[PDB]
Amino acid sequence: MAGQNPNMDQFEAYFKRADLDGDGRISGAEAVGFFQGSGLSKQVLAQIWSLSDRSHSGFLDRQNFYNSLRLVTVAQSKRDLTPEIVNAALNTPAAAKIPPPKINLSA
Ligand SMILES: [Ca+2]
Repeated sequence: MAGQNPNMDQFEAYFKRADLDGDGRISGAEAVGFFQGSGLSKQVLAQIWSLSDRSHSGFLDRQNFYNSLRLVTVAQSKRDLTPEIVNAALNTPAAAKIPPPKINLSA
């Protein structure tokens, strides 16, 4: 890969958008407020956070957040973020195949 894979451009941009204060960490409020644009249910939005905030830091690192977006697209793909699905979305080759989710921002 040449680093800048099509999806990753937006994966980053979503991070850049989610990080409201721009300190480089996605705070939960920043995350949740961003994921409001995803069009997913509050349980899912909460869940994606929990699934991405694996360090339990209360902030998503760029990497955590890059995972988070994959999970979003999974729910976007009309799936349920089940243990296997979450693992599927993050911990398999297919995770790289996952596009950036529909985040209603100003587009
Ligand atoms: Ca922040």
